[PDB]
Amino acid sequence: MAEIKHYQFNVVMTCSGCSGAVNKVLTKLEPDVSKIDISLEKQLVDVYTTLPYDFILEKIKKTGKEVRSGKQL
Repeated sequence: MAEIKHYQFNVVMTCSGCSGAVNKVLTKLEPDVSKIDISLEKQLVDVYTTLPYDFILEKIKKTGKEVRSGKQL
């Protein structure tokens, strides 16, 4: 029933990242993830996956990049 959510987080990219690290840490659960997307402009990242929010936060945490806020859609 609960499928691919669309989470969105304000993650401090500050140049450089361009999916590196953020993508890699998700590869581990490709079969549970639809996609990620990234918008440098407003330092936003979308995470399209069925996995629980907490799990995503953990994985983002694991990159070492700051996370100012985020929500689910």
